[PDB]
Amino acid sequence: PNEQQLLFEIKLRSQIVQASVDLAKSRAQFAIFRFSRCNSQFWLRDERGGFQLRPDVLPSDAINDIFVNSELYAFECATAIVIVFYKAVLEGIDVSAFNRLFAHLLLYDWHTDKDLGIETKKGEHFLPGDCLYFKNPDVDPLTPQWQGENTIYLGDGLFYGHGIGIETADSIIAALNRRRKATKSAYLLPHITQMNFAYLSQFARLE
Repeated sequence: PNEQQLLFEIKLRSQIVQASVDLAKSRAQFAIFRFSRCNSQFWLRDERGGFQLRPDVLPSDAINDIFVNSELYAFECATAIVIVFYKAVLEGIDVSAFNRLFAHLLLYDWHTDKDLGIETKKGEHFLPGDCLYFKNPDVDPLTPQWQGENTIYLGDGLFYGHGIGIETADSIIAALNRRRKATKSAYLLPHITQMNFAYLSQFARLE
């Protein structure tokens, strides 16, 4: 690990937590993909309910708009993860690189993203800014919205979950454990999902 990339990474984690707090206190709503909503000034809803960047707008304006016109947006908690990641990257890298690199951004979930190098690894030593998944294996088939919750760890034992809020792991596991059948409790997957800091560090703003 390079010194510049070591420092870029911890600074970006701070911007991920800030972006989570901003989105948590925004007016953006929870919706499933089937009923997702976005501001048509910037985004086109695609066949699957993802948000497709319009060809005649800047990526930086469109991402920022999710926080400015948050009232106009409704999305899944998996989509919230990618939104917070891009917002944090927007604050940490040169905007001209942002608008070049992410020029035809399509927001669905972290699995469909390409531009950020998002990968999941086995591990329990997560840090603020990491994406953690709480699985609810005995979910109520009535409401499949509660198979689980994608969250961002914020520090201080606090997690951001879109549609839930800023809660401890206990409340998250609790709130899930009723929308169930059951035997098994909702639990924290021993996985860590995170962007590729070293790759992104080459576009850092100079301070």
